[PDB]
Amino acid sequence: MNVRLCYASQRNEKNEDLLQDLRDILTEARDFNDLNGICGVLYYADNAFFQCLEGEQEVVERLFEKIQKDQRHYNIKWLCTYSIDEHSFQRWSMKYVQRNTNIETFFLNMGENTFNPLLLNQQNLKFFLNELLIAEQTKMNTVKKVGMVNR
Ligand SMILES: Cc1cc2nc3c(=O)[nH]c(=O)nc-3n(C[C@H](O)[C@H](O)[C@H](O)COP(=O)(O)O)c2cc1C
Repeated sequence: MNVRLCYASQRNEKNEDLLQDLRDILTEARDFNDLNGICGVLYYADNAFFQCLEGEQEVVERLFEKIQKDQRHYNIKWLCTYSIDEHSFQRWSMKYVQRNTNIETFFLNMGENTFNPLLLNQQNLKFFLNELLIAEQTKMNTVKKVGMVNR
């Protein structure tokens, strides 16, 4: 049973070094996800995250349980889990997308004046996931593998 799981979270503003945290998150995500057959997308803007995970239900659920404990974010808002009809984010172990004009236009047109994904509801994910799929990935210059960031 392949599923898609989506959540939004607040970035832990206590962590001053955002750039190192984002590079560390993507290094860890891409290595673990590639090994465990998970793909998806991570959006960051306005001190908040949106993530979608795709893959085998048990692995996705165990990964989400781990992410919920991560020091780097808090106030996790679980949006949905559902059986996948197509593997939309197959191309990325973990795609990274930041604020772009299409996403800013989406938020403003529905009456939000911030781009914080905690403001999204499940119906918005129709348009928002499509925007994350078509967005140019944001390049972040991450070390080649997770072993390089520890010991
Ligand atoms: C916003 C956010 C997204 C994350 N996404 C992933 C992910 O997709 N895959 C992954 O393995 N870890 C992800 N992590 C990292 C995990 O929370 C955790 O640091 C990593 O799995 C290492 O766990 P360990 O302490 O058991 O080695 C994410 C963390 C944050 C804050």
